[PDB]
Amino acid sequence: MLGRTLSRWVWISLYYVAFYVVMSGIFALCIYVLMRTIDPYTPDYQDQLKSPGVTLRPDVYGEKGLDISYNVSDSTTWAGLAHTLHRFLAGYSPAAQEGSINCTSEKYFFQESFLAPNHTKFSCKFTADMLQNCSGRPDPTFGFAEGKPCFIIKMNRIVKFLPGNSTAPRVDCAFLDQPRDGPPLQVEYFPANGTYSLHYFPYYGKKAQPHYSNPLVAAKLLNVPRNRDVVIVCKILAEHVSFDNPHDPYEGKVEFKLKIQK
Amino acid sequence: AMEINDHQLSVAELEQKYQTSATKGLSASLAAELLLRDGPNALRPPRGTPEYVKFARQLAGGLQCLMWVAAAICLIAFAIQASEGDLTTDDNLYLALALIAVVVVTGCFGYYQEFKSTNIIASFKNLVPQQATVIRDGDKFQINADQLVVGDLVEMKGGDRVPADIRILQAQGCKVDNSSLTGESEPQTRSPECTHESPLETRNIAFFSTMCLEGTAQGLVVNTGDRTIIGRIASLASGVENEKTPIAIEIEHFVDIIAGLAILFGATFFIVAMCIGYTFLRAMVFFMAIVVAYVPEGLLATVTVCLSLTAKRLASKNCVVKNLEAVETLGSTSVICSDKTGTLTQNRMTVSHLWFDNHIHSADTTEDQSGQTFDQSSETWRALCRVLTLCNRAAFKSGQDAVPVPKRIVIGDASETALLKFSELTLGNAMGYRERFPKVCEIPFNSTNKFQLSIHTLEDPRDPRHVLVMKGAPERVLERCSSILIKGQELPLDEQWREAFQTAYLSLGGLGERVLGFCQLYLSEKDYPPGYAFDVEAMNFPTSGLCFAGLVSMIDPPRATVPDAVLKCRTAGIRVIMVTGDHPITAKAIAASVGIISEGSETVEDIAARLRVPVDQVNRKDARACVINGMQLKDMDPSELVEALRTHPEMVFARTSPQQKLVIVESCQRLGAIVAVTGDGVNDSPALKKADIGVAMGIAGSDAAKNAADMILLDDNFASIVTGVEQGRLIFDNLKKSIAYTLTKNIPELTPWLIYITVSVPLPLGCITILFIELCTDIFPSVSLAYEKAESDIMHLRPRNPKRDRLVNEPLAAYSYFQIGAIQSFAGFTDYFTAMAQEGWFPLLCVGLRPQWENHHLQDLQDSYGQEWTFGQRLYQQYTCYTVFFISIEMCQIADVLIRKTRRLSAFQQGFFRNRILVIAIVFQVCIGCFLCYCPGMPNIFNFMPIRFQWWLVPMPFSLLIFVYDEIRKLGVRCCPGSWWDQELYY
Ligand SMILES: CCCCCCCC/C=C\CCCCCCCC(=O)OC[C@H](COP(=O)(O)OCC[N+](C)(C)C)OC(=O)CCCCCCC/C=C/CCCCCCCC
Ligand SMILES: CCCCCCCC/C=C\CCCCCCCC(=O)OC[C@H](COP(=O)(O)OCC[N+](C)(C)C)OC(=O)CCCCCCC/C=C\CCCCCCCC
Ligand SMILES: CCCCCCCCCCCCOCCOCCOCCOCCOCCOCCOCCOCCO
Ligand SMILES: CC(C)CCC[C@@H](C)[C@H]1CC[C@H]2[C@@H]3CC=C4C[C@@H](O)CC[C@]4(C)[C@H]3CC[C@]12C
Ligand SMILES: *[C@@H]1O[C@H](CO)[C@@H](O)[C@H](O)[C@H]1NC(C)=O
Ligand SMILES: *[C@@H]1O[C@H](CO)[C@@H](O)[C@H](O)[C@H]1NC(C)=O
Ligand SMILES: *[C@@H]1O[C@H](CO)[C@@H](O)[C@H](O)[C@H]1NC(C)=O
Ligand SMILES: *[C@@H]1O[C@H](CO)[C@@H](O)[C@H](O)[C@H]1NC(C)=O
Ligand SMILES: [K+]
Ligand SMILES: [K+]
Ligand SMILES: [K+]
Ligand SMILES: [K+]
Ligand SMILES: [K+]
Ligand SMILES: [K+]
Ligand SMILES: [Mg+2]
Repeated sequence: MLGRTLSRWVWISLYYVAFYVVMSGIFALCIYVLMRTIDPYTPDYQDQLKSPGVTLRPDVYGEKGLDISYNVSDSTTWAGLAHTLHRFLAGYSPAAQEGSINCTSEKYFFQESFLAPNHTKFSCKFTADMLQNCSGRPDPTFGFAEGKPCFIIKMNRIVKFLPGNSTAPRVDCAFLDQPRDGPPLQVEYFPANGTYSLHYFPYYGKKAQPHYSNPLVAAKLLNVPRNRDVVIVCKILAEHVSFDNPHDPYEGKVEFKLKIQK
Repeated sequence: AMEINDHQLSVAELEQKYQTSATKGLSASLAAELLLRDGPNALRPPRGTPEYVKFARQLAGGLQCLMWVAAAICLIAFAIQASEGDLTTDDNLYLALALIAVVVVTGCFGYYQEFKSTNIIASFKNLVPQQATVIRDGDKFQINADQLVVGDLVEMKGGDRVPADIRILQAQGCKVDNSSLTGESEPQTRSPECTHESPLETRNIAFFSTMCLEGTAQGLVVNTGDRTIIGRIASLASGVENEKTPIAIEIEHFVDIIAGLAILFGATFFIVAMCIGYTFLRAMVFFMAIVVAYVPEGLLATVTVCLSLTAKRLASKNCVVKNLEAVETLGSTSVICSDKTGTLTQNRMTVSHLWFDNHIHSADTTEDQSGQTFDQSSETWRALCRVLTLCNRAAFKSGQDAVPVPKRIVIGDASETALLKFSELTLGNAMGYRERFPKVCEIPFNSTNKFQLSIHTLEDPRDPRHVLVMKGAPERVLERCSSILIKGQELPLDEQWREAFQTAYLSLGGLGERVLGFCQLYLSEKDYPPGYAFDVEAMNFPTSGLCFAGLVSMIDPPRATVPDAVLKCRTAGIRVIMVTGDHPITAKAIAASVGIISEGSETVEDIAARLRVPVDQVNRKDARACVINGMQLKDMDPSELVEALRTHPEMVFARTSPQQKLVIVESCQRLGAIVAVTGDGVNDSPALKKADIGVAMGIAGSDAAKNAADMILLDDNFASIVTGVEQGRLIFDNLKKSIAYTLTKNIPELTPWLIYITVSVPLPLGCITILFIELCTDIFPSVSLAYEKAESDIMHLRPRNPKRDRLVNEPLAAYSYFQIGAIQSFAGFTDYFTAMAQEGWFPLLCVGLRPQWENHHLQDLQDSYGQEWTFGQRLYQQYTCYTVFFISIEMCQIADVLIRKTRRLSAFQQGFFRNRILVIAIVFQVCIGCFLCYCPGMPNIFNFMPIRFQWWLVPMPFSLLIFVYDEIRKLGVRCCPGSWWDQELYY
C-alpha cells in the first residue's frame, strides 16, 4: 500500500479524473460559446492593428534588420535575390489572378453583398506587369544586374482598414542619413508615383476575398553608390498610416541596409 | 569523572593529592607550572559561528538553490545570446537579477528573525571575580583570580565572590549564596566539616563565582576554569546542539516537498522538450521558466511577515521574543517544565499561616493582596500582632510610601523582613506603631539564647507597666511559657495545650513552611517601676513562664496569576512538571497550591500513610502524584525515569542540579514532547537552552537565564504563557491558510508553460509577470490571513501531534494544486483564447503557431481573418495575453483568499467580512492590478496591457465556482464527520 490502500487508491483516482473531465468539459463549452460570439468575416477588435506594417521583397536579414548586399560583377551574388523576387511575383501572374477582377474605379471598392462565386465578395486583380520595368520583363534580373535594383514594398492588409481617400497612398524612399557629400536618393516607382490604387480597399478578410492579393509598388533605386554601405527608408504616405512608432520599426515604414559591390 | 571528592579527604590526603600545604600554600614555582599545565582559571568562551557565515546558509536551502540555478541559466542565456549580438533578450539579465534579489532578500528575512544574537558566556564571565587572596610560600597576597590553580591556598572574606571551587579547611562564621547552583539565595553555612555525600550539599566546599555573604574562610582550590561547577553549567548552556524549532522543522518539510516537485516538473519536461525536437539550450531555458513558475518566490517572506505580526501582538502583552520562530512554539508545546522559585513563586519569604486560638489561619500571600484574608476580630490576635510587630528590628528604607509593601526594600533578614511587611499590611504603619511603644531593653537573636527579646514602655499614658515580647523557634519558645492566650482568656499550659501546639507546629512544618513562636509577658510596676534599670547582662528580668501567643509560618508563595495560568495550560492538554532546586517538602506544597498537584492526588508515600501500610506494597499505579529528589534521580536508570514519567501524570522533581533539569527536559523530548521551560536563575540556563522554547522572567531573571531563553516575560506575568499557547496555536492554523493560498496559484503559473512547450501556442504568461504576482499583488492578501480568528475553541484542544499534524500535508497540497489550482488554470486559458479570438487568432490557429509568432524575420503573419501582423504587433498581443492570464489568476485569488478564511466553517456562518485587514488586502490587490494595467507606459516597461472590461469578467464564473465548490466541500465535512468526504477531502 503505497501511501494508502489500493481500494482507496482507486476511488481517489476516479474522483480526480471526474473532476478533470467536468472541468475539461466546462472549458470545451466555453471555447464553443466563444466560437459562436465570433464573426467569421470581421474581427471583433483590432487593438494591435491601428496602423499597418510594411515589408519588402527580396527580404534578406543580417543582424538586427534587413541587410542586402551583392556584387554587380558576380551575377551569382544576386541570383537568389532575383529568384525570390521572381518566385514572389508568381502569385501575381495573370493566371494566379483569375479569381479576382478588373477594377477601374480608382475609388474604395465597397461590397456589402456577396455576388462573387461561392458566396464571397470580389477582389481586384493586381498582375506583375503593373510593376513594369520591375516586373521581371524585359529585365529578368529586376534591375540588379545594372546596379539599379527594384525592391517591392507591400502593405499589411487589415479588415475594413481605409488608408485615406483624398488620394492613393504612396511610397517614398529616401536615404536614412542623407550624405553631406551626396545627393538625395533618386528613385522611380512602378506604378507611377508609387501608389496603391484605392480599389484594393477595404480588405474584407480571407473568407470574404479568398483570391485577394495585396497591391504592390516597386522602388527602382537609380542613385545608390557602388562599394558603399547605405540605408534606405521607405515610408507610406497616407492619411491613416503612421510610421513613428519606436517600438515597431515596420509600422508604416520599412528600412534596409544596402551595399552594391562592384 | 571530574566530580569533586575532596570534601571526603583528610588534610593529609589533600596535601598529598595536590603537593601543597594546608597552611603555607603551594610553592611559587609549582603554581606557575600548574598554571601552564591547566591554563588560566577562567571560563573558555566557545565562539559561535561568525555572523557573516550564518548569513550564508540563509542563501542555501531548497528554494534558494533552485533560484540560484534559475538565475544561472538566465545569466548564461543572457551570455550566449549576447555573444551573438541579440539585444532583445535583456529580459534574461533582468530576470537573473530579480531572482538574485529574491534570493538575497529572502536570505535577509531568515537572518533578521534573530533579534539578539548575544553570547551566553558574556553573562557567566560577569559572575566571576577578578581578584583573589592566595597564600604561596607562606606569603598571603592578592593575585588575579585567573592565576589560581588546583592546590592553591585561598582566603575568602564576606562580600567578595569565591575565586574557584574550594575545599574549605578553616572557616569563621562563613555563609555563601548558592543560587547559581540551587536557584535559592538562602545563605548556606560553610565549615570544614563533611556534612554530606554530595559535594553540592557538603558544608566544606565553596563554589567559584558564588558570593560570600559573611565571615572568613580558607580552603584548597579543588577545581578551576571550565571544571568548576559554574564552568560546567556554562558548558552545558553554550555547548548544546542547536536543534530546529518546531516551525523550522515544518517549514523545511514543505520546502523539501516543493523543491522536489519543482525538480520533477522541470526535468520531465526538459526531457519532453528535447523529445519533441527543441534544442538543448532551449530546453535548459524551459527548465528555468518551469522552476520560476512552480516555485513560490515570495512564500518564505510571507511566512516571516506572519510570524512578525504575531511577535508584535505578543510584545504588546509584555511578552518579548528573541527570534520569530519562538513566536510559535508554545502553540505546539505538550510539556512545560517550570522552575519554582521566582518563576512560579515570588522569591520572597512571606507570612503564610498562623496558629492562635487553637486554630490555623491562612494569610493572604499574593503580591497584590488580591487574596483571601484571615479573621482579625480576635483579642488573642491583637496580642500576637503586637508581639510580632514590636519584637522586630527590620525597617523600611526612607520614602518608599508610593511602593507596594511587598516590593519595598527592608534592612533586615528574610524572616524579619517578612514579619514587617505582614505588619505594615495588617496595621496602618508598623514603624509608627512601634515608635508608640518605646523600647527600653533588648536581646537580638543569638545562638546561645536561641530567641530574641525586648521590653517596652506602653503607649497608654495611664498604664505604666512594661511588656516583654519574645520570638524564636517554637519548641524553644514553648519551653519558656507557662500560660497561653485562648479566646479572650489566659490559660495555664497543660499537656493538652502543649500537645495541641506540637500538632499545629508539625502541621505547618509539613506544609514546607518555616515556623516561629511568639510570646509575651506584662511586667508589673510593683516589681518593675516606671524607671526600672533593665540590664541585659544582669538579666534582672525573668525570661521564663511567659504567655504563649501564637505560631507564625512563612513560605515563598506563588505569584498571584500563576495558579490559574497552570490550570489553563493543563486544560489545553499540556502537562506541567515542577523542576526545582529547592527542598522537596516545600516543592510539594507549592506544587499543590499552584495546581501542578490536583486536590486528591496522592504520592505513593501519601497512600502508604493513609492505609498505614509500608511503601513497598503501595500500588505504584494508584498514585497520581510523585516527588523525586536529586539524589533519587541520580540513582535511577533512564528506563526508570521514563517509567515514572508515564506512571504519575503529576510530577515534582525537587533538589535537582542544573544538569538534572536538562536531563529531565531531554527525557520528555526523547518521548516525543515539544517542551517549554520557564525559569529565572543561572541554574536554569542549561534546561532553558535545551527546551524547544525557553521562557525567562524579565524582572526576577538573571542574565544567564534571559540570555539562554528564547522568550522574555517583561512584567513577570506567568499568565503570558497562556497567551503564547493561544497565539502559537492561532499562527499555525493561520499559516496553513496563508500557505495554501500562496501555493495554489503556482499551478496556473506553471501550466501556461507546459502548454507553450508541448502545444507551441504563443506564450500565455511571461516570467516577469509571474514575479509581479508572486512578489507583489498576492503578498498582502496571504499575510492578512494572519488575522484570521480561531474557527474552533482552540484553548480546549489537545496540543498537536507533531508527527501527524503538519503545516502542509498531502491533502492541503493536492487540493490546492490539483483542484483549485486547476480551476484557476482553466479560467486563465479561457480568457487567453477569448482575448486571442477577439483579436483575430482562433484557437485552432494558435496550435503550432509559436515559431512563426516568435520570428523577427516575419513581419506579415496572417491571422485567422487573413490580416497581416508584424512581430511588434504580435509581441504586444502576446503581452495582452500575459495580462489577460494575470487577471484570470488575480480574480480567482479573491475567491481563493475567501475560501482560505475557514478550513471547516462555512463562509455564511462566520461571515465574509469579519476579518477587516483581509478586505483591505483584497482592495489593494485590485488597485496595484489596475495600476499595472492602465498606468501609461506599463506595456513597454513591465509588459502589462490595458485589457478590455470583458476580459475581467471572463474568469469570474470560475472564481464564483471556486467559492461555491469549497463552500460545499466544507459543508460536506461538517455534515459528515466520519465519512470518506472528510477523510480524503479535508485539508
Ligand atoms: C492533468 C490533466 C489535464 C487535462 C487538461 C485537458 C485540456 C484539454 C481540454 C479540452 C481540449 C480542447 C477542447 C476544445 C473544444 C472546442 C469546442 C468547439 O467546438 O469550438 C470550435 C473550434 C473550431 O472553431 P471554428 O473553426 O468552428 O471557428 C469558426 C468561427 N465560426 C464558428 C463563427 C464560423 O474547435 C476548436 O477550437 C478545436 C481546437 C481546440 C484548441 C486547442 C487548445 C489547446 C489548449 C489547451 C490548454 C488547456 C489548459 C488546461 C489546464 C489544466 C490545468 C491542470
Ligand atoms: C521521463 C520523461 C517522459 C517524457 C515523455 C515523452 C513522451 C512524449 C514524447 C514524444 C511524443 C511524440 C513526439 C513526436 C515525434 C517528434 C516530433 C518532432 O520531431 O517535432 C519537432 C518540432 C520541430 O519540428 P517542426 O516541424 O515544428 O520544425 C519547424 C522548423 N522551423 C522552426 C524552422 C519552421 O518541435 C517543435 O519545435 C514544436 C513541436 C511541433 C511538432 C508536434 C509535436 C507535438 C506532439 C506531441 C507532444 C506532446 C508530448 C507531451 C508529453 C507530456 C508528458 C507529461
Ligand atoms: C464569492 C467571490 C467570488 C467572485 C469574485 C469576484 C471578483 C470581483 C472583482 C471586481 C473587479 C473590478 O474590475 C474593474 C476593471 O476595470 C476595467 C476597465 O475597463 C475599461 C475598458 O476599456 C477597454 C480598454 O481599451 C483600451 C483603450 O482604451 C481607450 C480608452 O481610454 C481612455 C483612457 O483610459 C486609458 C487606459 O484605458
Ligand atoms: C486527468 C488525467 C489526465 C490525469 C490523471 C493522473 C492521476 C494518476 C493523477 C492525477 C492527480 C493525482 C493525485 C493528486 C492528489 C493526490 C492526493 C495526495 O494525498 C496523494 C497523491 C494523489 C492521490 C495523486 C495521485 C496521482 C493522480 C491521481
Ligand atoms: C467555390 O467557388 C470557387 C470559385 O472560385 C471554386 O473555385 C471552388 O471550386 C468552389 N468550391 C466549393 C466547395 O464549392
Ligand atoms: C524602363 O523601360 C523603358 C523601355 O526600355 C526605358 O525607356 C526606361 O528608361 C526604363 N526605365 C529605367 C529606370 O530603366
Ligand atoms: C472621401 O470619402 C468620404 C467618405 O466619408 C466621401 O464622403 C467623400 O466624398 C470622399 N471624397 C473624395 C474627394 O474622395
Ligand atoms: C566582385 O567580383 C569581381 C570578380 O568576380 C571581384 O574581382 C571583385 O573584387 C568583387 N567585388 C568585391 C567588392 O569584392
Ligand atoms: K511562482
Ligand atoms: K531584606
Ligand atoms: K507610659
Ligand atoms: K536570580
Ligand atoms: K531553547
Ligand atoms: K534546543
Ligand atoms: Mg529561581
